[PDB]
Amino acid sequence: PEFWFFGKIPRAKAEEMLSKQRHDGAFLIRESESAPGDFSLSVKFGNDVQHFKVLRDGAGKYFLWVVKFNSLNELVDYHRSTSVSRNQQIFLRDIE
Repeated sequence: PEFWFFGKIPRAKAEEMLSKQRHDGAFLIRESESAPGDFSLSVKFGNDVQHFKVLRDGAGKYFLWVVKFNSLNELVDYHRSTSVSRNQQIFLRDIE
């Protein structure tokens, strides 16, 4: 299976989890409580955890910024080698 899907973990719990990771870019996808039925991406960066809304379009694609994907899986894999962040280079990598 994919090791990055954490189901309905609350935002705060995701932060507590990720804050213990060793590498920037360690991440999870979670089922948002504030946008029920939508997804959120949480990522370690330094002493912070950053959160991204997984946006959706009229065809049901998934995206963070402007490039769009047919699945969460494809969005995640894209962002292993293209930054999630517009402020810092952050590449997704699986939790350890």
